[PDB]
Formats: sequence, structure tokens, C-alpha cells
Amino acid sequence: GGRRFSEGTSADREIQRTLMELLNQMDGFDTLHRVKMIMATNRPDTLDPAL
Amino acid sequence: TRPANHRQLTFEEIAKSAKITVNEVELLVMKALSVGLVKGSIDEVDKRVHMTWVQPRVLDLQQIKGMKDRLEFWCTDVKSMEMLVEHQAHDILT
Amino acid sequence: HNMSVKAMRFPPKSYNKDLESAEERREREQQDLEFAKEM
Amino acid sequence: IDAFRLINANMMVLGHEPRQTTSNLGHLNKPSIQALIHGLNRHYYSITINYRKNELEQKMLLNLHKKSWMEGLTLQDYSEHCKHNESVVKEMLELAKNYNKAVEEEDKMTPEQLAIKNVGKQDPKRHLEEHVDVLMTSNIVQCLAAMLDTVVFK
Amino acid sequence: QAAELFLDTVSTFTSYELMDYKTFVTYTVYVSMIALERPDLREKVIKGAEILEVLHSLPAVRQYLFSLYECRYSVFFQSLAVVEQEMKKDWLFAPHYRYYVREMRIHAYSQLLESYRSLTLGYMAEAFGVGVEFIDQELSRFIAAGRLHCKIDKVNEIVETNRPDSKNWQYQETIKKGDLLLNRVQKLSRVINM
Amino acid sequence: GADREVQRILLELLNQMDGFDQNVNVKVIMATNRADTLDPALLRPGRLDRKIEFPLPDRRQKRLIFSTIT
Amino acid sequence: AVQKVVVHPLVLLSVVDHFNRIGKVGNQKRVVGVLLGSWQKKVLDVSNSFAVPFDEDDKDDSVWFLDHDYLENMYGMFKKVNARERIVGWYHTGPKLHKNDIAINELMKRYCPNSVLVIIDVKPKDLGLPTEAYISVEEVHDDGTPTSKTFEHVTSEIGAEEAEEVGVEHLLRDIKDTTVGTLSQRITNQVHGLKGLNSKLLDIRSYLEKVATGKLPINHQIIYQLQDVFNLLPDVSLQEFVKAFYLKTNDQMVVVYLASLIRSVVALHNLINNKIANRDAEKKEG
Amino acid sequence: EFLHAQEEVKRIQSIPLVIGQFLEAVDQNTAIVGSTTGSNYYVRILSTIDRELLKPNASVALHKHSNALVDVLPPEADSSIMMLTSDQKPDVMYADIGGMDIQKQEVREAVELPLTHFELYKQIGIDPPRGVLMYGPPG
Amino acid sequence: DKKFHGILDQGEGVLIIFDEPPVDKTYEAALETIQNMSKVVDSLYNKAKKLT
Amino acid sequence: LLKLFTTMELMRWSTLVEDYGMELRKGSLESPATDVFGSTEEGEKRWKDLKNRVVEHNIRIMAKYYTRITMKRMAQLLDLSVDESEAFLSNLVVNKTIFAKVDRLAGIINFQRPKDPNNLLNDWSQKLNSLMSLVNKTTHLIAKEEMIHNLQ
Ligand SMILES: Nc1ncnc2c1ncn2[C@@H]1O[C@H](COP(=O)(O)OP(=O)(O)OP(=O)(O)O)[C@@H](O)[C@H]1O
Repeated sequence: GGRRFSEGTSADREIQRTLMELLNQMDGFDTLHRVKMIMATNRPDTLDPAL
Repeated sequence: TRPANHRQLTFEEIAKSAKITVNEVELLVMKALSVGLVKGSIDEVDKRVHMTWVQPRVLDLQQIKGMKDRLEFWCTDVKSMEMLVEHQAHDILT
Repeated sequence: HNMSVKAMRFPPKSYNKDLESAEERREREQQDLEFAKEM
Repeated sequence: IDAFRLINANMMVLGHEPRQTTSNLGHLNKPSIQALIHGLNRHYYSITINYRKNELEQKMLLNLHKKSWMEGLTLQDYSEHCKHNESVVKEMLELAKNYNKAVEEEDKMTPEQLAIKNVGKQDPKRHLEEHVDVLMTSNIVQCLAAMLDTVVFK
Repeated sequence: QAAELFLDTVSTFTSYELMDYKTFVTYTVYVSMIALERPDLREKVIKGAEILEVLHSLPAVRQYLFSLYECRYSVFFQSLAVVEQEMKKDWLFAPHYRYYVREMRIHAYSQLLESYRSLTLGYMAEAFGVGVEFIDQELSRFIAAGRLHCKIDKVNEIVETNRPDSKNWQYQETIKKGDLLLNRVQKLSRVINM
Repeated sequence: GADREVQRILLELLNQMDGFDQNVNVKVIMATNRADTLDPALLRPGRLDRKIEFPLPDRRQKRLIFSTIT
Repeated sequence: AVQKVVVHPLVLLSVVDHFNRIGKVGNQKRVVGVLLGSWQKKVLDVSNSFAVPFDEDDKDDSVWFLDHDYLENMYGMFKKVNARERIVGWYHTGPKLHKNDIAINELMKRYCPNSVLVIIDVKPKDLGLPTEAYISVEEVHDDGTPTSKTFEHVTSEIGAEEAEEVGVEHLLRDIKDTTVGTLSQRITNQVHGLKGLNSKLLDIRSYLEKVATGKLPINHQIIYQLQDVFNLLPDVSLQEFVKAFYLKTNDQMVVVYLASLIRSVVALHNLINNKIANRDAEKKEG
Repeated sequence: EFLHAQEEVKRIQSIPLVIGQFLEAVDQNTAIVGSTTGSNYYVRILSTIDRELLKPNASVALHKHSNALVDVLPPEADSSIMMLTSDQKPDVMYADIGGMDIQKQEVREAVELPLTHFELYKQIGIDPPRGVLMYGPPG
Repeated sequence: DKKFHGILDQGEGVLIIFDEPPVDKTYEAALETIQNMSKVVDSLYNKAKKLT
Repeated sequence: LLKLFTTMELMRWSTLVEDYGMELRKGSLESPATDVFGSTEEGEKRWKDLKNRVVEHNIRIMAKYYTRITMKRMAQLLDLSVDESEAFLSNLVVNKTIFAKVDRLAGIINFQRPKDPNNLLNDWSQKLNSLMSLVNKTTHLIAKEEMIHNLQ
């Protein structure tokens, strides 16, 4: 999930790409019907507000 | 009977050959066109009708002489006009 | 048009040599194809 | 096609070259490099062939493949022939404006640069004489075919 | 092309060569009155506020333009002698003042004459411009000149008109341009290669 | 290499935005969430000139959304 | 019901090679065979065929035999090698319409509903296409016989295929008047076209041979169409038809005059492109 | 005879045609391409290709072994073909977006108004925008 | 003003009305080609007349 | 009744209503016929819409078969005024459902008379194609007619 970064290490680049694929795939240009998403966490503090 | 030259008769001629008045011949020929035995047009102001197609009839061995003769010199028109084609179009293809 | 065709084929001249490919490069191409056939 | 046949691999072990050429008739076609990769010779050989035909077959396939019926004795969509005769000329004007364009950069850089340089954009010269042939053949045929039927038909 | 380059008259400015902008207005109206037909005249030069208010200072040119538009035929020749005489005295119009008004005449003739067919010849003297024999000799040189599409009768005293379909007159310029370019390419073809 | 590939991605589009000649009407609309993690070389004129923030409505355009949804 | 037929050169030669392979009988034998293929979109197709064993005696020529075992087995082989290929009808060699070809079709109608026949040519000479196909229609009409049946010719042509054109164009190698420009139509339909009208002109002249001497049935169903020919003979030269003809001709030579005007200028540009190759080469090389 | 050889040269085309992309040419009728395999090559042509159908980005055709120019291609892209237009609109109306009077009119100014009324931007000459960036808080 | 066309008679006021769309597209769009080509032959002076 | 509007020219309106304006009370069928009679304004729209169809059924086939007819003859075949005849022939050609070019100096009206620059030689070419198909029809019919009498 992550929040975002100001791009420190080289690993979280493509992981932010992986997350931004997910966010557009949730409700971007699609009838999101009959596909219900249930999530869970212990800390909802390190999350993207866009997520 | 009328040739392919004119075949354009008049309502006075229908009033002559059928002895029926002027105010009924149009009601006759609309019925002839509705049946479809004849196909042509009707002028009213010059009292003439442009008959084009007639119902084809039967004929004896005398009419095939005339259709024979009208076929005969129609042969040599195709001969004569194609003769210019092979003569003037000679060298264009061997 | 025909005069522009007939007054036109005199500058065809000095068309000296249409060499096909070569002789040395043709023998070298035959040698390279010989190496391709040996390989 | 190139019909082949086996050669003895025993003679290959003998190192003996087979087939003893007595006629300059087989070494006329050159074998491919791709079949030379394979065993065309080391294991098989080529044969020069031809085909057997006769006048019994030549005429009955020549006179029958592409033959019209009464097609050239027509008028070719008599309202749309002249419509097409503007549907080419209209852009032929602007292509003649490109012919009023491309001549004007002559006596300039040498025309071999005018050979490489014109591989992105169209030329007026070839495209121009194309439509002259198109408009010519579209017109003269319908012109003569229109005028024969006046003579033949009455 | 002169009026078409004079199309705007908006971004055109209080110039150095025409220090009066109104002189530029007179020039573009004198070329436009030939250059465009009634539709263009009944939309373009009649509805422009930028073109109306500058000839609002002009008594003559406003009358000289509107007399053709309001079909005021007899008074049009009066200011026509004025504007043509000024055009004779003017620089840069002195090459073509003779060609200008002979276009204006045949334009004013054709505009009225393409309305009626049975209009007589002794109507135009009192309503259009005086001199019946002047109208006679003036139209004779124009039908005889090959324009002004009508056909005048004489001794029953009536002017007939016709209408040409664009099949002959549109063809005449084609044979003109064909003979011109054939003269051009034949002349060049005699020049090059000796 | 995963970063060098994306580098080569940005070079291609950066060229192809300059491969235009104002004659084609091909309009590129690009929508993001954060403008902070962006190269200003992308935001040069000739490629990018129009910038549209979507600020939050407060009361005025806010009540219109209530009208439309309700 | 049936629009037209499509005939391939493979089956077209594949009848004549059978005429060669039974041409050793000398006396008389007709190539009768089974015609195979499809028909799709109401367009008849002809792809493959073979020939059935057939003999015929001159005395009492109402007797025919087709070996139906040979009809079953080889066609089962053909379905097995090609499930797409199927029956389409039959054919006979067809010089002059032999008499058993009224009930051969009735003999093998139980396989194909439109068991169509094809008449071919073995001695190729005409000014046209010597390929023929009829269709079976039967009639219980007022005149004629109560049991009456007469074949009717559906039009015939040689359909091509992108596969077979390689072999056809390979096997020609003789003459081919391509580069279709201003001259190909002039010979394929203007030299040849009016002579195409020659034979159809001469065919009613061949029917005309019964004025008082020919066959006994006279007209009935021949003369309504003949009357319709002279009736539908076209318009004479009086109308603006003349003036519209002059009009559109006079419009056409505008276009011809234009392109003709362009061509000489094109070759003049080609002349200057040669004088530049003359004067700036003779001083340079020598 | 030249019409016979004119058709003969296209046998190299066949089916297995190299799928490269045109880059440039050194001279007349000899070019440089880059294949879809990842590498670039100095290749020859086939003469019947109209050379004026070249140089945008249209994919050329290459032989799989000898690797020279075979045939020019109509364009292709796999990504999102062209938004198939039938069941592809997300059927959001302009009335569905309430309270965006500035930005809805403003993006209309920038996107589809030069698309339609091109000659007003041409005639006044105000340099219509190439691309547009839009951003803000999510939702 | 050419918005409607016809004629007007003065003896009794008969308006003979007639219309056909004339041939316009054919002749002039082949005619401006000629004045393009004359400019081309004038441009041929810039590579032929001056040169050879 | 449906035969009259399927078939050819109709007997004006008075020669019809004397034959069918009376059975709309008779038989055992009189009630929607009394929805034609009883309401005199809706029913009037049925006398005048019926009058519209019977005044129109003339005009269709008049436009079909009549090249050029006089105004008085047609108004006599409508049994009403020449002015009402012009009101009938105005609102149908501004509807342009029947094209006609009428006269009001000599009364010489006509139907389907355009300039025809094209359809002369065009329909002439149609006559050519039908002619060549027609001569193609007999040709393959002759030889089988010979084969059914001179085969063997
Ligand atoms: N008129 C409106 N203005 C603002 N938001 C609206 C309006 N109408 C509906 N919404 C809601 O706002 C959301 C906008 O969806 P959209 O995906 O465009 O958000 P976004 O700005 O793209 O944010 P993200 O990039 O996180 O998706 C919708 O889910 C919808 O429920």
C-alpha cells in the first residue's frame, strides 16, 4: 500500500508503479460491478489517502 | 399495326375506329394501362397518346418474312461497322 | 509531344559501361559463398 | 518442384563421385544454398525436367480464362462517368499546383539529393502522369463504345 | 485581388501613404463596386459599421455607392462623371480610368436588364439616363462587343433579352487559355534545342 | 535496468511530443494526483503549457453537487 | 433459383484428360462423370470430379449404366480426404446433347437436389466459351406432353482461384495481352464484342430456317420475345438525345484536350532534363 | 519481358516477412531499419515500394533470413486499439458533473474547440495548446 | 438580389420561372489548371531559357 | 371498397356516395358507420377526409398517366372550382409528394416534366442493356427447340 514517497530508494519506484496500477484498476474507466474488495490492516497510518 | 416510327395515335382516331365519344376514351385507356395490355403515356392537350409497349400477339408464316427481312440488313450493319473495327484497329493488337 | 520525344534521344551518348557487379568482388563473393558452403 | 532421388551412401564412403556426366544437360540449374545445407547431393540428386503440352490444351485454356461477354458494349454508369471525370480532375488541380511547386527548386542542389530527399513526401511528376493515363483510358473507351451502338442499334 | 487584399479595412491603419484613412475607404469601395456582386454588396459594404461611418463624412461617395444599391439609376451617372473625372485626374488610377467606367456602364446595364424581358428601349431615357440614340449606340457596341446578354429589337421599339446557360461562355475562356498556353509551350519549344 | 527502461520510456514520448507540426489535431490530456514527483522538463512549453488544478469546492459549488446527487 | 456456375481449369482439364484416356476406343464413347463440389450464397461451385464407367450401344439407345459401387467407394474416399468436398451434380462430354442426358439426371437426382450437368468441349473452336450447364425444370403445362421436362441453360463462366492462377499462368507461357490501357478493351470486347453479337444475330437466323420447310411446331413460345426485340429497338435520331449526345461528347473532349495539353509539357520537362545531361556532360568527360 | 520479371521479385515477401521499422536511408534504394527483435540493420529494399509511402513510423516488412525491406505496412497498435465506441463510453453526462463551471468550459476551450474551430486559432494566431496537465486532490 | 430568380413582364405581369443547376464544377476546375501550368512553363525559363 | 382504392380511376365523389353513402345505416353494421355519421365534426372530418382520399386517388394516377392535361378538364374531373383545384395542387407540391408545373394563363398543367440532361441517354443505355439481355434470352432457347425434333 504505502502512502507515497519523495523517491528515496530504488525499490519503491516500481512498487509505487504497482500500486498506481491498482488504483486505476479499482475505479478508473470501468464499471466495477459484482467484484467486492475486502481489505484488512493493523495500521491504517502508512496508507495512501488516494487509496 | 403502327410501326416503330411513330405509334402515336389520337383520340379522334379512337373515336373513329371505335365510334365511342371523346369523354370515354380516356376511361378506356386508363383501364388498358391498368390491365397492362398496353404501356404508353397520355397527352390530353394535343389529344395524342405515346404508346410504347403493346401486348405481344401470335402470327402466321407471313410475319416471319418481314422479321426475316428486317433481320437481314441488320446483319450487314454489324458486318460493316465491325469491318472498320478490324481494319482501323488492325495494328493495335496482332 | 512527339517532337519533344524525337528531339530528345541525342543526349543519350557516352553511356560507357554498365558493369554488372565486379570481377574481384564477384570472385570474393563466390569465395564467401564457398566458405558458407564449407561451414 | 525439383524432383530428386537417393544416391548410395556406400559410394560416399568409397569417396567415388557418381553419375558420370555424358551430356551437358543436368548441370544447367543451380541448386539452392538451403538444399545444399541438406543432403540433396551427399544423399540425393536433382533432375532437370520440363512439361508436355499440346495445341489440344493450349487453345482450350487460352480462349476460356479471361473472356468478356457483352461488357464493353455498355455505357458504364452514364451519370457517374462524367462525375468521376471531375472526381479526378479536382485534386489533379492541386497536384498540378505541386507541379507548380517542385519544378521551382531546380537549378539548386544536385538531383541525386532530389532522389534521396523525396522519400517522405509525394512527387507531382509520376502521380501527375498517372491520372493522365487514368482519365484518358476512362474516357476514350466509353466514348467509342457509346458511338458504336448508334450505328448497330438502328 | 485588389479588393480581396482590401478585405479587412479594420486592421488597416491611419497610414503614411494614405494619410487619410478615408482615401483608403474610397479606394476599396471603388474597387469593391466592380469586385463583388449584390449578395456581397447587400451584406458586406452595407452592414459594416466601420465602413458606413467613414463614408458618413462623404456626401458624394455615399450617394455614388447607394444610387446603384437603391436602384437610383438616373442620378448614378451624375456622380459617375464626378468620380470618373476625379479618377482621370488621380494618380495610379490614370492607367485605367478609361477601363473602369466602361465596366461600370455594362454592370449598371446588365443589372437592370436582367430583371425584365419585354422592357422597351424608350423606357431607359427618362428613367435611366437621357438620350435614346445614346442608349442605342451604347448598347450596340456591347452586344456587338460580345457581352450584355440580350437581343435588342428596333422597329417595334423593344429590347429583348435571352439567357445563356454556362456551356458556351464558360467554354470560350477555355479555348482562350488553351490557345494562350499552346502559344507559350510552342514558342518555348521553338526556342530550346535551337 | 528497471529504471533505465523507464528512462527510455520518457525519452520516446519526449521526442514524439516534439515530432508535431501544429497541423494535426492530436490533443494529449494527462491527469495525475501529485505534481511534486514530476520532471519540469516534461513541463516545458511546446509540450506542456496548460495546467489545471482541481481545488476543493467550499460551499458554492458544493451545494450544486448536493443538487445533482440528491 | 441458381444464379450461375463457377468452373475451375483443373476440372476443365480433368475431363479432357479422360477424353484422352478413353480416346483409344476410336469408334464412340462419351465422357460421362460425376461432378463434385459445393454451392454457397446461391453461387454454384465446381472443384473436383471423376468419370464413371459408361458404355452405350447405337441400337436401342435408352439404356445406360453407372457403376454405383464405384460411385460410393471413390466418393467416400473423396469425403474422407476432403470433408469440405461433396457432390454437386454430374457432367457429360457434350458434343451435341445425347439422348440419355434426360434421365441420367433423374437416375442420380437422389444424391444432389440440383444434380446439375456440364457440357464441355473436346474439339475447342468458337468465338466464345465452350462451357455449358443446364438446370432441370419439369412442367405439367397446357400444351406439349402431360409429362414434360426440358433442361434450361443457366449461364456459364470460368471461376478463378488464387491457388490455381499460379499453375494456370505458369502453364500458359504463350501469349497474354495484359498491360490493360487504352487497347485491351478494344480487342477483348470491341473487336471481339461485335463478333459476339454476330453469333447471337445468327442464332435467330438459324431458328429462321423453318419459314415453310423446317420443323413442325411453329412458334407459341418463341415470338413474344422476337416481337419484343423490334418493339424494344432503341430510339431514333430526332430528340435532344442527339443534342445531349453532342453535349456529353463535347464535354468529354474537354477532358481529353486537357490531359493531352498536359502530356507535351511533361515531355518538355523531360527534354530539359536531357539537355542538362548533354551540355554539362560533354565538357566534363569529353 | 520486363512485365514478367516485374512480378517475379515479390517471391521473397511470402508470409514470413520481417517486421521491422524504417529509420533512415544512406542513399537511393538502400536503407537502415530497426527490427522488432531489438537490433538495427543496414538493409536493401524492394524496388516496387513507393518510397514516398515511407518515414513516419509505419512498420516495414523484413525477410526472416536475408533481412531486407519487403513491404510497407498499415499502422498497428495493440495497447487500446481505438476505444471501440459502442460499449465503450462510460455514459457520464456533462450534467452529471455539478459545480465545475470554470474548468468544464476551460477544458472545452483547450481540447475540442481547436479541434473544431481550427481556423479561428489559425486566423487570430494565438498558438493553441499542444497538451494539457490536470491534477489536484483525489476524488 | 438573386435570392429568387425568373423574369418580370410589364405588359401584364407574367413571371416566367425556370431553373436548372448548370455545369459549373467541370470547366473552371479544369481551367485553373491551365493558369497553373502556364506558371510552370514560365518557371521552365528559370531552368531552361537561362541555362541552355 | 378496398377494390376501388386498389384498382384504377374512381367515379368522382357523387357517383360514389349515391352508391355507398347509404349502406352506412343499413345491414347489421351501422355503428362505426355512425361514428362516421353521428359526430358531425369528427364525422365531418370523415366526409372531408374521405373526400380527401377520393379527390386524391384521382390525382395520383393523373400524375402517373397524364403527361399534360388542361386545368378545366381536371377541375371537371374533380367536380369543383378551378381555384379549389389550385388549392389542391398547391399544398401537395409544397408537400412535393406529387410534382406538377401548373399554369394560370392557358390552364396547361403537366406532371413529371424536368429538364432531363442525363436521363435521355441514360435510360437509352438502360434500353441497350435490356435489349442485349433480351437477345441473350432467345439464343440458348432456340438450339434445344431444334434438339427436341432433330436429335436422332
Ligand atoms: N460533480 C462532482 N464533483 C466531484 N465529485 C463527484 C461529482 N459527482 C460525483 N462525484 C464523486 O467523485 C468521484 C470522482 O471520481 P474520479 O475517479 O473522477 O475521482 P478522481 O478525481 O479521478 O480521484 P482518483 O484519481 O482518486 O480516482 C466519483 O467516485 C463520484 O462518486
